[PDB]
Amino acid sequence: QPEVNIGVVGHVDHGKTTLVQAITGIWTSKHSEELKRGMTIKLGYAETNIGVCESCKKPEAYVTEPSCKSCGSDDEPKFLRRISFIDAPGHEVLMATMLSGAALMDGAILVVAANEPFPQPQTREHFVALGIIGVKNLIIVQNKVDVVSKEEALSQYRQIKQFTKGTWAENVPIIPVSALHKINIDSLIEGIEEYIKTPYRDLSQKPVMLVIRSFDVNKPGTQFNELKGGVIGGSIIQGLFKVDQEIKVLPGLRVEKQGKVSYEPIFTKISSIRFGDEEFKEAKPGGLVAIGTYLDPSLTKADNLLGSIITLADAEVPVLWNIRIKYNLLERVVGAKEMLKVDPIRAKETLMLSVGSSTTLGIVTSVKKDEIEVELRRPVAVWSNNIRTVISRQIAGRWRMIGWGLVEI
RNA sequence: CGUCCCUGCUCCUUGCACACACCGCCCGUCACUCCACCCGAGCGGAGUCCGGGUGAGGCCUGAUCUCCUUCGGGAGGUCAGGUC
Ligand SMILES: Nc1nc2c(ncn2[C@@H]2O[C@H](COP(=O)(O)OP(=O)(O)NP(=O)(O)O)[C@@H](O)[C@H]2O)c(=O)[nH]1
Ligand SMILES: [Mg+2]
Repeated sequence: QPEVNIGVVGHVDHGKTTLVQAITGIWTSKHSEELKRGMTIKLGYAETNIGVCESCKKPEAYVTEPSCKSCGSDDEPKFLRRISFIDAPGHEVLMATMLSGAALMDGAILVVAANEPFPQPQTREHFVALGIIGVKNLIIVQNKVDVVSKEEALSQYRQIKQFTKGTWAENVPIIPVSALHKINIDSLIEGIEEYIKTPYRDLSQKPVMLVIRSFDVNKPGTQFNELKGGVIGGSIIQGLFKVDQEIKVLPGLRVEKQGKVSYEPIFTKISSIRFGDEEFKEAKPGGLVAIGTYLDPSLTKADNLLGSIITLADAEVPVLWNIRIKYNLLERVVGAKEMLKVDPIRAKETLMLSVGSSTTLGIVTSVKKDEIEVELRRPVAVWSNNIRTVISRQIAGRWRMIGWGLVEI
């Protein structure tokens, strides 16, 4: 399995996906046909091996396969770890899925375009979302250096070295790439091998995991007799799951009784485990996993339990409707082309509460200095007291990050 | 032939929220104004209740130093314990 989850953030079309192509060799598909004409839309996914050419010279020593005869000589590169990416989209309004994604990440790579005016609306928006959430392991990258002057990718490296200054990003190193022709990527591999280090996760902890996809393996027309189970798609964060463990999802499906609303936990067994294209018997944090189940795929078709969280069956997790956020605000709206000042929060207003991987909306009942209580629509399964959350508003038709904080229970 | 349909008109009735007499009256939406008004994210100030803390003076218990005293007592310093 992959050891660690790395984001690829940045502005729209700056080539976040193309840089996941040049490292993994895997494309996100670019799909929905509408993504095949737009660009990446659902969260991409791709894995690879990072060895190291011990018997040669760095950074070109940093391989992708067990093959060192590429650089210096043969001595089959000692394998260091296997990894996995999560490619967020770059378009301004697909803010609500990149946040969602960011509940799973152990580190990131900021893909700035060398041929556009540096602080681009989303490049920043993402960055401060990073600084907010706690993803303190960043590596900036200057992407399209194959279509610019040799003066131009330096003068921008000024602009990056000056923005990256008053912000927390000390020596966050800026490795210029060319995701297109896969030149100077092995030096990006040396960055990610040094700076984005493999954290320790205590396995004895309560099994908890997030979900960001889930799919009907059933092709148009698999017969009933070999109807494989439904498939939940997401990343473990704390613990390790095993093949043939009893499980529950939360908040889980809601019933209908004449206009009423009522969510409830669903139970099932782990039918199968798989990482990449290879099936496993256990699963551990870092990486996005997938869990074959025995529940009706109608329940997990398009991506129905998106935002849900998986835990042990017979575990202790509150399914809140109403919640106490301790919070703070950005002084600006780093997101809009325009930097208009974030107003102070008004009661009886609509806001988009990102908690974990779930992207709920909710209404504000109380407003203190830094303690607000939010009634919701679709519940939230609050697995701990250390639930980072992110707070957006509708400024002008398109949803915008404005404050953050922690969930209190 | 006659009067059905066009049209005008007389007579009788029927209903009207119409009388500038149906080219009448008038209702809601949304658009935007007029006059007075209610809540309210919040800030400043007060009142009260509860639990405790302090608490000056007076009274009682005890003293030391007195001063005075007609030896019955008064005043008083100061200090320990209890009370209003
Ligand atoms: N010349 C040049 N072109 C590039 C480079 N990287 C990507 N491209 C091109 O730019 C286009 C957009 O790439 P893409 O990876 O979708 O950008 P993105 O930011 O990941 N899109 P999304 O917002 O969906 O994640 C592609 O058609 C690709 O061919 C580069 O380094 N040099
Ligand atoms: Mg992309």
